[PDB]
Amino acid sequence: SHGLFKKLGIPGPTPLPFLGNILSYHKGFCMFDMECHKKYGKVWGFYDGQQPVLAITDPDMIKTVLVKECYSVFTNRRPFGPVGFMKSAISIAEDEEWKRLRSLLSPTFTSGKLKEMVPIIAQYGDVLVRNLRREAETGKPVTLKDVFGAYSMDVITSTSFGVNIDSLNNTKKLLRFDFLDPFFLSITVFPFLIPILEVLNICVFPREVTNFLRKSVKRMKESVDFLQLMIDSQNALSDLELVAQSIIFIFAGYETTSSVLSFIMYELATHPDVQQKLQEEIDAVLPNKAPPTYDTVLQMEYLDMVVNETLRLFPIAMRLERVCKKDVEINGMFIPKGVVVMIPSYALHRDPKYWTEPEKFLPERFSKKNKDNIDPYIYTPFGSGPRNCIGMRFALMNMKLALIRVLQNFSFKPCKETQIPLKLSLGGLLQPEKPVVLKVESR
Amino acid sequence: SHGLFKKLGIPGPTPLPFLGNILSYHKGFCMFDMECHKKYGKVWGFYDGQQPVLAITDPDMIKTVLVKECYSVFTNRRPFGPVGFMKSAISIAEDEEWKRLRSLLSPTFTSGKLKEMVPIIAQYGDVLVRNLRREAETGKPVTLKDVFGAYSMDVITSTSFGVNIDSLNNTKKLLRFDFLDPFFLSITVFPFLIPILEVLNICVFPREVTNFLRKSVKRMKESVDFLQLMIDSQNALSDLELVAQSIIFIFAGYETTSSVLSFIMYELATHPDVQQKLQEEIDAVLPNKAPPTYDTVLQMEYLDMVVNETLRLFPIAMRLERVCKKDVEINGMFIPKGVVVMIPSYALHRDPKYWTEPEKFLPERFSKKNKDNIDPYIYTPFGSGPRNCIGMRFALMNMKLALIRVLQNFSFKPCKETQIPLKLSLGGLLQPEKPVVLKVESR
Ligand code: HEM
Ligand code: HEM
Ligand SMILES: CC(C)(C)OC(=O)N[C@@H](CS[C@@H](Cc1ccccc1)C(=O)NCCc1cccnc1)Cc1cccc2ccccc12
Ligand SMILES: CC(C)(C)OC(=O)N[C@@H](CS[C@@H](Cc1ccccc1)C(=O)NCCc1cccnc1)Cc1cccc2ccccc12
Repeated sequence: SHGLFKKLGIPGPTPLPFLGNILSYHKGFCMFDMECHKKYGKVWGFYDGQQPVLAITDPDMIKTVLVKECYSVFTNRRPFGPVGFMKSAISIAEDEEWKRLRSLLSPTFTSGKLKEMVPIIAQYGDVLVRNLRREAETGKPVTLKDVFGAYSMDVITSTSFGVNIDSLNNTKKLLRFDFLDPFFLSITVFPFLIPILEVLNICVFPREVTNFLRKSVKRMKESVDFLQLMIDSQNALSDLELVAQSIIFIFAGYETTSSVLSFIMYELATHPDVQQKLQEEIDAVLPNKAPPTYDTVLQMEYLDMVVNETLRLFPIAMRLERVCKKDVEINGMFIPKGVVVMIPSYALHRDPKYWTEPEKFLPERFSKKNKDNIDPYIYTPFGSGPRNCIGMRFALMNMKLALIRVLQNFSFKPCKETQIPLKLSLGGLLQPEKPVVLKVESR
Repeated sequence: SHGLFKKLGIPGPTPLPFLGNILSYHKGFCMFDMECHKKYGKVWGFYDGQQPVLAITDPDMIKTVLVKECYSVFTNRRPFGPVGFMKSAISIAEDEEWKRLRSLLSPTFTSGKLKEMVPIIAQYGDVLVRNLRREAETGKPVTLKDVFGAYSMDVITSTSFGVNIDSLNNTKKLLRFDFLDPFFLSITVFPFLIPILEVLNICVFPREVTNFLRKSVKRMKESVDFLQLMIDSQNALSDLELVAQSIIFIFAGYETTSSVLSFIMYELATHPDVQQKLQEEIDAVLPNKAPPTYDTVLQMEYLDMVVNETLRLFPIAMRLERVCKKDVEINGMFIPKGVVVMIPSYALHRDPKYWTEPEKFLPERFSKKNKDNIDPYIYTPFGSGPRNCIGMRFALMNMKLALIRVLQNFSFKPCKETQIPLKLSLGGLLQPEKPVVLKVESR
């Protein structure tokens, strides 16, 4: 089974038996994807155990898989287990059950619904300043992820449910999902062990965080919100499926929002001029520290360039994947049934044949003077096509709203302990080795 | 393999294939052991999957297995996995590695060392009264296990290490070891799945409590104690084996001490006369609320009768087991290699052919006028022989010391919510269904 890509004439590193090519993951997913993108070219294949992976970098081929041939062939992501009752979570769900859930939740983030959330997000923007002013009046390096995470948690809890929480350090036991070496190295490389753990109620999500969130949502039936949108569409949605969806939203609303914001601040400190240009624009659109509104956030263009260049340098995706569910021949390339087509997003976001000086932080790539020279199937921080990020527009809102309220009040300088250059987590997920600490100064 | 006991002419319930007799565990271990002890007699056999179990109730046969033929045949308990690095814990350890550890820790609880711990245990006895006086001056039903557990934790931490903690509710993340239905039903009945989970770092003890206790012991190398006894015998003991032993002591020092004390209080409230007779003796040996000392505790005889009758009614053991490691013929009964000889302690502690009115709490069984009519191989709350409870003498001390300090100061009456009669946990471990709540009144 380790000779499929040799058959199709698709290059790739030689796999060791059983292990495939996982030993190349010692420098992490991303360093391996960049190496092969240089070593082999536009299309190559490797193995995660006995699961062949077809990496494609052709924008047409990427558009065909993400957008064109989505509903017919490339509908599902690579399977993820054991998960227990989280099998109904939309992002894991497959085929018709996913389509049923995706439409069931698409009206959550309409521009009408997102506008309604601006007065709610406006409250916790001030709690963020106050919690910052404390660690600013005392010259004490601030761990941004702790205070950003404290902010994103309060926002996602109210925008989708109705519960608040003010720093009583729903308590954000969102402390699981620790990706790394075993026991994930075993499952991806030895896959039929997943049905074993499933029948044992063994779950990659710990029992503590689940039963804690399993009950907490029950207190959320106080007698239009996301949860208010689910019972109105239940009145056939299970009582347990509703919780699985909730857990998806709370996690992504906390981790990803606080992570990208932290990455964003590290970039603004390491480039003081960029932070000046961005602060000068926020005072131009919202003077006297004017309250940021839905229409002002979409107006700020440099803010959007700072968000996207950060997302370019730190794609919290790294890869996009779809399982090819039947034989096809996309763009003159036959692809057998079962292969996992993979888009190496991280490598694509640094390919010198698309970006000038790819490693340097330069918001000016995404200027309207230059954003024409940017292929939207090379740069897809929120994915693309029917199965792209369902929270994209809301997340770009929540991040931009907070970036405004903070930059109106403080500035950010590096510390002695600030890791420069920042080493990415050579592990699995896209994080830093050492956390991000920056000095905060009040204006 | 389900026909061994049919071969040996040893009666027992018919096993279903694969499952054996585990379906009889619906009423818990103990109800099943009492039924068979009546249904079949002095010796019977069943199956926990494909592991046959020989239950023996003959005192001679019990003495032979626990005491006589211990070192040669019945050395090890039934195997317990997956456990990870806890394989070196003395209570799991086997053959020569256990003997090495058992001698290495036997001098921990000498009468010289136990006497040294009385002035230490005397401190937290007063914190127990104060924490009781709060919930006593406010007529609020008290959960005994919470406050007893808060006490036993402070005692075991200092008597073996040197760290204290005063109710800041080592924080006693001793909240794992949840025995019950799956995934334990799978392992005991389907056993070769244990080596699977072992190679995945999967562990019946959660990673949170381990890494929390794995590090906390490192802070315990401040530059004669249990820990002080281990490095002096290390100067070949591993750095990791030392932690595994510690985890054994902290758990048993917290859970079992607080559990038996809770059971003891429920019995004293449901029998007001017994509590009067016990309080009258404590005032006779320690008047003016005299501080309890090593020699006064061993002097109190009714205190000892209240502890043992409670332990008779609630054997935190329920069963004792040893793996028969080679073919033998004990007491005219051949026993093949591999069988798990089992002593059904709970059933034996209520056999009407040894105790008069076995279900009624009656301290007067264990009076020196009657303690001759009590077979020490029927009543073994601390086991027996070389592998009996290594903490027995210290636990009987710690419990009796606390029972004195509390009964000197308060009395205990039932509540409206106090479960009467107390339903045992129909689950696995020996606990109650509903927790024990009792009214506290100051004298
Ligand atoms: C900077 C923030 C975020 C980024 C960069 C991001 C990116 C992504 C990406 C790349 C995907 C996979 C898309 C694909 O396979 O084509 C995805 C999926 C998803 N995201 Fe996000 N996301 C972000 C924030 C959020 C937020 C705030 C939510 C709130 C609910 C959210 C909910 C989801 C869901 C439910 C999916 C599942 C998509 C499906 O299979 O239908 N994301 N996201
Ligand atoms: C009421 C309190 C306790 C009771 C009823 C009790 C009872 C028992 C029993 C029945 C056994 C198995 C004996 C056998 O198989 O023959 C045992 C083993 C053990 N107990 Fe306890 N115990 C108590 C408290 C403690 C305490 C406070 C410690 C403190 C360290 C402790 C440490 C141990 C250890 C290390 C073993 C392992 C024996 C071995 O395999 O060498 N126990 N206990
Ligand atoms: C990537 C790796 C190897 C670390 O593995 C996974 O992250 N794979 C998840 C399933 S694909 C994930 C989308 C995604 C793909 C690639 C990169 C980043 C995200 C997705 O849709 N995530 C749902 C919410 C979310 C998270 C982050 C950003 N946007 C949205 C498995 C997973 C992760 C975390 C929480 C989960 C909760 C319930 C069910 C599955 C969960
Ligand atoms: C009994 C059942 C099915 C619930 O299973 C186990 O309890 N079987 C344990 C291994 S035999 C246990 C002795 C024992 C036998 C029978 C009944 C009660 C106790 C033993 O020696 N326990 C060590 C400390 C202790 C506990 C209680 C009382 N006295 C001492 C497995 C086990 C349990 C708890 C913590 C552990 C920590 C490290 C390694 C193993 C551990």
